[PDB]
Amino acid sequence: QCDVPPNSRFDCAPDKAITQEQCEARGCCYIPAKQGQPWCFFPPSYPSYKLENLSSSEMGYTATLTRTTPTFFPKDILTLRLDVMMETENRLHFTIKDPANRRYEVPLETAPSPLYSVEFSEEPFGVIVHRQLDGRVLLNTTVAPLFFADQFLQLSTSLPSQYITGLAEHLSPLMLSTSWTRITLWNRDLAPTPGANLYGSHPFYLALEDGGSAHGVFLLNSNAMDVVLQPSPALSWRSTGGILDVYIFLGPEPKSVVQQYLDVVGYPFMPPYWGLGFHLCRWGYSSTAITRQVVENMTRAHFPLDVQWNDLDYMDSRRDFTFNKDGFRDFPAMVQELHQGGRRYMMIVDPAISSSGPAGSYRPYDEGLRRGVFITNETGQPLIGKVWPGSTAFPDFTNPTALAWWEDMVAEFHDQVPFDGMWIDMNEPSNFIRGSEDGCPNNELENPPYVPGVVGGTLQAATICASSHQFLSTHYNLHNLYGLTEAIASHRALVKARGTRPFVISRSTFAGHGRYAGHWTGDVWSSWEQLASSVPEILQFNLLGVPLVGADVCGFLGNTSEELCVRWTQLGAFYPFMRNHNSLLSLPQEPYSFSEPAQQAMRKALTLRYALLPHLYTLFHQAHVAGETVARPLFLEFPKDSSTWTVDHQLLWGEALLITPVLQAGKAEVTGYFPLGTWYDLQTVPIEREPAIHSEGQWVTLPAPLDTINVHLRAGYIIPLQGPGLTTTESRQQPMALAVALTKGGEARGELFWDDGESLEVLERGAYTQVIFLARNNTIVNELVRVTSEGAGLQLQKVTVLGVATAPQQVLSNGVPVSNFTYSPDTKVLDICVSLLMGEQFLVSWC
Ligand SMILES: *[C@@H]1O[C@H](CO)[C@@H](O[C@@H]2O[C@H](CO)[C@@H](O[C@@H]3O[C@H](CO)[C@@H](O)[C@H](O)[C@@H]3O)[C@H](O)[C@H]2NC(C)=O)[C@H](O)[C@H]1NC(C)=O
Ligand SMILES: *[C@@H]1O[C@H](CO[C@@H]2O[C@@H](C)[C@@H](O)[C@@H](O)[C@@H]2O)[C@@H](O[C@@H]2O[C@H](CO)[C@@H](O)[C@H](O)[C@H]2NC(C)=O)[C@H](O)[C@H]1NC(C)=O
Ligand SMILES: *[C@@H]1O[C@H](CO)[C@@H](O[C@@H]2O[C@H](CO)[C@@H](O)[C@H](O)[C@H]2NC(C)=O)[C@H](O)[C@H]1NC(C)=O
Ligand SMILES: *[C@@H]1O[C@H](CO[C@@H]2O[C@@H](C)[C@@H](O)[C@@H](O)[C@@H]2O)[C@@H](O)[C@H](O)[C@H]1NC(C)=O
Ligand SMILES: *[C@H]1[C@H](O)[C@@H](O)[C@H](O)[C@@H](CO)[C@@H]1NS(=O)(=O)O
Ligand SMILES: *[C@@H]1O[C@H](CO)[C@@H](O)[C@H](O)[C@H]1NC(C)=O
Ligand SMILES: [Cl-]
Ligand SMILES: [Cl-]
Ligand SMILES: [Cl-]
Ligand SMILES: [Cl-]
Ligand SMILES: [Cl-]
Ligand SMILES: [Cl-]
Ligand SMILES: [Cl-]
Ligand SMILES: [Cl-]
Ligand SMILES: [Cl-]
Repeated sequence: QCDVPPNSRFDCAPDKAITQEQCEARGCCYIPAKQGQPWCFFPPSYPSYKLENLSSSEMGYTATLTRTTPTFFPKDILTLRLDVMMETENRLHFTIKDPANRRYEVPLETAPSPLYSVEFSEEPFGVIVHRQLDGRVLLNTTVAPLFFADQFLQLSTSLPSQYITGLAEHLSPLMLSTSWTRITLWNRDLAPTPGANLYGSHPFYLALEDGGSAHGVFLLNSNAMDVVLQPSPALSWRSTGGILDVYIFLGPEPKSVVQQYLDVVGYPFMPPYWGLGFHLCRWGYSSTAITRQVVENMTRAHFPLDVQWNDLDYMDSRRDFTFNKDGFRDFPAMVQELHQGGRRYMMIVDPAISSSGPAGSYRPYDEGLRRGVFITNETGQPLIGKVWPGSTAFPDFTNPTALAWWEDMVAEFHDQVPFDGMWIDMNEPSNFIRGSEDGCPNNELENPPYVPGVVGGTLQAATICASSHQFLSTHYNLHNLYGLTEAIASHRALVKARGTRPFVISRSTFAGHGRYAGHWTGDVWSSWEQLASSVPEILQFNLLGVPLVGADVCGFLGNTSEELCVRWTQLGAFYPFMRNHNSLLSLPQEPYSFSEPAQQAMRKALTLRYALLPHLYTLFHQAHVAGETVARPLFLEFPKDSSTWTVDHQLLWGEALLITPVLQAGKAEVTGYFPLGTWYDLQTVPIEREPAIHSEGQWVTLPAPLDTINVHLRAGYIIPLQGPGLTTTESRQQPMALAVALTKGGEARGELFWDDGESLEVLERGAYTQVIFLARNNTIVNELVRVTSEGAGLQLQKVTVLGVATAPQQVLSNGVPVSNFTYSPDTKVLDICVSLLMGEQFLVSWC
């Protein structure tokens, strides 16, 4: 009974240090590891639940689960109900609940055969899910006992391979280590560092299968949890409350798994076009005069800038919905002037509301108190913590009245200063003291029987009391949703205040965040290590349906170097959300603050991003309508090439653009993986060294001097480009161009989505233009999917064709010789001047 292979041992003492005698007294096996692997582990006979009265419904199945021997945790729920729902051909859903008591549940909005088959083990109870096509076991919960106690849930499964991604937010490779890794989900204000619970929690994984198929698993549970990965390979979910609410997504393609997951949690929100421009912020722009000089200095040096930001500097004594009458006396005028120049404005908003001001002197607190918007303690008074303004209360964003109060505070402040979005920081929620000014009571929520591996060893560390009261439940159950609930409140407040698409960037997140807001990776150091770590983290958030993500360009903490800032701006120009942000005590890192050569390299990176904005916007449209990723790992695009599975220091934009950054000091080259096919050097496309890599699926060393980032265009793709501007207000008025990357057979395809860039309900109202581009047999045509006033007058003035083997003797536009074209025999590039409209059918041809 104790003969269990080391890698297959499941921990029977996850709760405490245990002796051999105590371990054997639990009915467990004690075998020291020979050098982590648990010494105390479950025999195959350890008591679990027994399946009884399995029954069939039109939805799927129902059963009773009965435990007859208690576990070592208090308050086992001895009788459970199993519900299995065969929802779609690619989505299986099952729940395990207490049929005698409603338990906390996360609030969530709602040949012919399924891709899965399901069977059950009777005793010990397990759910077994096969992929029907090849018989592969994806889920098998029989591998370890089911635990279901009031404050401890444990469900385990075999994994189909050593390759698993997800379970944000942690500083990790994209593929998680299965070598006895404990991953803790408990939203926490901590500067990103490995092995720590960070700002967000996403209880979703995507698991690769030999051959390139994949499945995903979502545990819809917002409690503090540990996820334990072991090398058998296997996974254990360990949650401190709620229920087991499990979704399995059958793929089979990794991109399909992500789309199926986003079908449940929500497709990403469509950002405004201006949100894809460059953002510039620091902590320390201490006046409107200084903030105006940033825009002036960027403009003078020809650096594009769409959005100027301020941190805490604008506030009166670090209070929300105020501005100081010293440095920021003319704040409204500053923001109005930004709008006059075609730029937008963003500023920080914290959740905590100053509670110490004289009564009647600070409306956000006074009105919050009147309407009962705050998280309360045992006696029903507001829980008071300590943040930037001093003593503060914390809004309860599960309370419908708090949502109305937040809408009013945002709308009233927007009447004073017309800001264009909200930067919501510290929404873990972050507390500078432990729990509250009055400490926390001694109860089972504050001191639970199982404490997951959180930094500081307590649920109260850097946050508010776990037993504090919210409208829907205790903070214990709702903590991991706090940031998400603020993002939802802020999204609605901005819609009501401005009547156009909201732009919310949030530190703390939960599963489904991307439906409402974007994210930045928080207080990263200005280091080569953190530049390199940003690529896996940006890819991970794209898999989790938060495509609007980035890191602080040049890093937040510490002082950047000029070389690091060049490399970080080059890579950061490919973050879907691109902001340079800087800490209070740091040396300046605005693009105009560097040497002339560094400025040139940073200007080129920004110029290329701005040229690509129509393409990036189209990629966001595909995320919003079809649950696609914007920035994606090579394995999402080439899953059948197992060499891609561990690549996380390269990224794709969509299907076609491969970015291979330098991520180390002193390098003038980079080695990157090129999947099978032809990859054209984007340097061969004119914008205002081998021309093509012919890959069999291999590593290629590329020249990468300080002024260069490697970007390659996949053969068979067409990308729309637009002319330059210092803002998207300017760039959106410029003529467009196509980059047409031909296959060997002369084929290529691409698309453009265009709307007014900011209106609500565009797709519902049909207020957009959608065009497909097709290259075939020495011709390029457009196919008009939808043409409306928004996009009709888009000018196409240049067509660049890559992979043209022989110089043409004639180039025609709608049957007439073009005014001008150039062919380069060295690079095989045909560059064509044209006078066309995206919204009217054209035919360009050469021979
Ligand atoms: C629930 O939260 C409320 C605040 O909303 C807590 O009120 C605080 O209660 C403490 C006493 O337990 C007060 O401290 C006292 O202040 C007076 C004078 O200011 C001083 O003479 C006493 O020796 C003592 O320090 C504190 O003022 C009060 N805070 C506020 C904002 O009024 C209450 O304790 C919380 N309940 C629990 C069980 O945590
Ligand atoms: C498993 O189910 C049996 C039978 O329950 C009955 O049939 C079901 C379809 C449903 O309609 C129930 O309401 C019925 O009671 C349970 O055994 C019965 O237990 C009751 C109450 O203890 C007893 O009065 C009956 O005589 C039993 N019937 C038989 C045929 O044995 C049984 O308890 C269920 N098991 C578990 C673990 O819940
Ligand atoms: C699901 O996992 C369970 C438990 O690991 C597997 O069942 C064991 O299989 C071993 C090896 O064949 C047997 O000797 C044991 O008797 C089984 N244990 C139990 C509790 O039945 C099971 O094979 C897995 N199922 C599938 C389809 O892979
Ligand atoms: C960041 O740099 C701060 C200022 O450093 C001083 O000024 C610049 C221009 C350099 O010449 C430097 O050598 C000077 O010492 C420091 O006060 C601060 O400690 C630095 N932070 C870190 C984390 O190194
Ligand atoms: C929040 C955020 O992480 C950071 O970018 C911001 O500049 C500061 C100041 O507002 C905040 N840091 S924190 O207060 O320490 O959480
Ligand atoms: C703007 O540049 C001027 C002139 O170089 C410089 O003195 C000033 O400090 C800069 N201001 C900011 C905010 O960068
Ligand atoms: Cl034993
Ligand atoms: Cl014990
Ligand atoms: Cl791995
Ligand atoms: Cl008012
Ligand atoms: Cl309620
Ligand atoms: Cl509850
Ligand atoms: Cl390899
Ligand atoms: Cl290698
Ligand atoms: Cl025309």
